Amino acid sequence: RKLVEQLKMEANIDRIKVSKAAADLMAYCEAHAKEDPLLTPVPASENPFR
Amino acid sequence: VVGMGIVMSLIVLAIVFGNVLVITAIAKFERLQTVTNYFITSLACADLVMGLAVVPFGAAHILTKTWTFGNFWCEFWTSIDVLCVTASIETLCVIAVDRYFAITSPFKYQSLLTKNKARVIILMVWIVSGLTSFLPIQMHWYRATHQEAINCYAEETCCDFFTNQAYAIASSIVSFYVPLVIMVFVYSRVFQEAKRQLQKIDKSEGRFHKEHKALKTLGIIMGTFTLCWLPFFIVNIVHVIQDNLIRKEVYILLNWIGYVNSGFNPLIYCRSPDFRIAFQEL
Amino acid sequence: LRQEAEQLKNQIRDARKACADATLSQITNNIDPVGRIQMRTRRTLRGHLAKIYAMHWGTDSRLLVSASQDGKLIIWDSYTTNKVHAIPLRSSWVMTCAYAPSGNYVACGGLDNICSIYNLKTREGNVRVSRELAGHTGYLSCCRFLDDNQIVTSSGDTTCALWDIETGQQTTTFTGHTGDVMSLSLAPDTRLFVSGACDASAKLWDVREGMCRQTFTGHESDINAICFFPNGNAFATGSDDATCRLFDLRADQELMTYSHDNIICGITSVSFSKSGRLLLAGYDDFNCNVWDALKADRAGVLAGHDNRVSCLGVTDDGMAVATGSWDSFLKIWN
Amino acid sequence: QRNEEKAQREANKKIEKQLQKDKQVYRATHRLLLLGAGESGKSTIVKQMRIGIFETKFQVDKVNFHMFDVGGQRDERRKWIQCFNDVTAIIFVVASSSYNMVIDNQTNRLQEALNLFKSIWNNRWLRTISVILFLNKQDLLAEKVLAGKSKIEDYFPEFARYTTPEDATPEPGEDPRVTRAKYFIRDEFLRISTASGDGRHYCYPHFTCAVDTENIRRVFNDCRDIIQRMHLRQYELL
Ligand SMILES: Nc1nc2c(ncn2[C@@H]2O[C@H](COP(=O)(O)OP(=O)(O)OP(=O)(O)O)[C@@H](O)[C@H]2O)c(=O)[nH]1
Ligand SMILES: CN[C@@H]1CCc2c(ccc(O)c2O)[C@H]1O
Repeated sequence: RKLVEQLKMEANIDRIKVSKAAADLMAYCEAHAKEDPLLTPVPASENPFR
Repeated sequence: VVGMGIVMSLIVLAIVFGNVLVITAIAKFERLQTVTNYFITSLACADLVMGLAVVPFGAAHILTKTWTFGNFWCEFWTSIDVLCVTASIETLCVIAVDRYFAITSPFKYQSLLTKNKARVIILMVWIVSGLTSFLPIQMHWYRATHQEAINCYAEETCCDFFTNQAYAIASSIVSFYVPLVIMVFVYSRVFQEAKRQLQKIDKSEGRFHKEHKALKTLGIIMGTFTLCWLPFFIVNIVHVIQDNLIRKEVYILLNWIGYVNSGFNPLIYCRSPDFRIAFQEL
Repeated sequence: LRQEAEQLKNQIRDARKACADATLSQITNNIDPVGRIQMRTRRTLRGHLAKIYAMHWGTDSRLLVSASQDGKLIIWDSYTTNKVHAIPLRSSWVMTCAYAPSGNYVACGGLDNICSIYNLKTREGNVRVSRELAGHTGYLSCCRFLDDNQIVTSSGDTTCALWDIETGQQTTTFTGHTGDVMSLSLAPDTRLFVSGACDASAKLWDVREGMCRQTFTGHESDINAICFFPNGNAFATGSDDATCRLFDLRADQELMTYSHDNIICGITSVSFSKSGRLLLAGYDDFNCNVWDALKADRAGVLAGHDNRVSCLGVTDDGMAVATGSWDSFLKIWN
Repeated sequence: QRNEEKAQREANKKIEKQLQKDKQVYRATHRLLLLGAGESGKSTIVKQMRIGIFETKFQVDKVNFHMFDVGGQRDERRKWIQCFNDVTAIIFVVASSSYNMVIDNQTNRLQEALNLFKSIWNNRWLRTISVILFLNKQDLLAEKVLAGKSKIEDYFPEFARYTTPEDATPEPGEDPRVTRAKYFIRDEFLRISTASGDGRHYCYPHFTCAVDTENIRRVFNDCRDIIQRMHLRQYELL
């Protein structure tokens, strides 16, 4: 009884194309790439653990 | 005397390599640093010193048939030899007693032995060996009295070993004979415990499913040391109890047979799978 | 009434497939590969008497907290390697730790089915228990701090709950899982959170409404770790079948799979870099691997542990990676 | 400046000293895990031994022991069992007089215990921990055998061809029929153990009732052999 109602509620949900989601994720990754100490090694004077 | 130099060079290289490998394997990896491994590093250091600064000079003196360094260096060499032999033998007895305590009483092994006690024991062993070796030699409490010793002592081209009966007996007793009885008793008790424990498995689950595993290990461990160091510590007493019985070349041969036991030690006390993995890493 | 459920499931499956215009692999073919990533240990923390099962970073990137099964809760100082506090515990079986966003409180839990909160900043005193949250049937698996007054916990009785620290009462409870719940992770804005259970499923709950929204059923074995993409519109999962997958909330289906033929061991933890490009996951074979998110190609390996890795975390500024293992050691990389 | 550094160093030193003090008492204690089926009788065993989770402290012969029972929690898939891979031994309690009753519809409870022991023995994490086995409820088993319309052959087919082992030490008051039935249940558990053993862990079977007082002695002696066999195997003499 409860499962039928739950699946009925979950059935009606708006969905978008996979291409749009992939493009958005890749755009975010490209935009935030410059400020990543792990992708681009930081100068030896900057990191506090060395 | 052609291949003898190559043979001695191979002996020296094997001793040095087999000791340094163990030393760096123990020092580098933290998971191998336990209470029991602190004795093995002491034994390895003693064997390494013996292979570095004892056997090369003896080989050179044997080849050249003369000593070309002086009296001070010859006496320094002899003291070092007596020290590295004495400090190498007693670590085996220490390890045997450690195993006896670990197996016989398992509920008190953790409390009985700690790092501080192990360090104290190692320091005491090294101090006793140094007191045995360096003191009576440099103070001249061992020199003989016949004319051959006097002739060899007063020249800088003679390097021979001469001792009186009392010092030879005392050195042999302190260095070799005392640890032997302790090791024999300890290993007999360990074998008894192992057999008594193996009987219970047969009594319990025998029908659903001897003593050939302990026998091999105990035989190797005892026989290597006994065959390596037994004849020398018999002829050492014999040649002073009643002279004109043993030739010199026999003495040197037996002493050198005792020497090579330092190279066989890492092949017996470092066969653990962790040690094998550490060796394969480097 | 099973026919209606089967028809609804078939309709959902049909609707999901119709919106798959393409795959992420084709779109990101022209992206320049990240290359090779090498990290070297900078610090090594010692002082734990047994294995370590939990770890969390503070909001300030200096202090972190670790939990062990010897009954200890040590707060470290990664910059200088100095212990700040050490809290004795009443129960020696602990499986989770958390650090409050403001740093005033620290939570813990385990096999005693009770969550405990310790008041770090006390006036003229020491660290002492401030509240014990009881009433949860199974052993706790994870706990995260929403605020200084609220907390979300999950246990092995197939349920999650939201508490109130001031009164020690359950504001709401979440039901629907058919197996033990193993982990959870809150959204960046703390409006939604996800949970991975032992029945090979993940859900997307709502904190305000207290009801499930979506369900993802990609994995074949149970789920051991869940994480949220920096953006907040995706998450990653780690399972016991030696695979990791990336899911999307808006597309409502799986996007990528991070698997290799050589690895045959389960995943214990996952985490993301700040930029969202690298996905780091622990493994049962004593080391960790780095997975490029957009191309699903391995770009490094961190092998410095002598036992199984049980926890993994990345600082908020994205400057270091902390890992724990069963050999009672912590390590800071890069 | 150095004003905070001095205090930080002092605090670190105090914490390190306390940790060093606590490690000594941590390393000199033994942990045991108490497992059993439903209605086996483990609560009585732990209650006599003493005299969320259930824990107990007791000391025998100046040796510190820690035995803790785990809440059932109605769990059939034990995901919490990987934590307990560093204990000294595992205590398994089974009722040997429960061969006839049926657990709602399934095999008899004795067959249920055998399945649990087999899964416990063949575990990825518990590939080293030994097992101490208590065959509880001995007196009820004798009553069923000595009288009643219950035959082990009807419920267990292998009992038809079973014969009493020669290496047996029956009690003076034991009936010849009771000794046959007591042992048959014992080799059922031993048979599962022997096959999968790597020589890294063994099984210790005992016969137990609810009135005997030597149970704490049996745990002491058997836990002594577990450590001794570990040392012998490590040094390659066993
Ligand atoms: N007469 C008799 N009764 C026993 C004996 N052993 C156990 N019992 C019964 O067992 C009862 C308590 O044990 P259980 O009912 O199995 O409860 P438990 O020990 O917690 O076992 P679990 O519920 O499975 O955890 C006692 O009230 C006894 O009646 C026995 O040897 N003789
Ligand atoms: C020639 N080298 C010495 C001579 C005598 C001697 C040795 C070692 C231990 C002793 O107790 C000794 O008395 C030998 O290493």
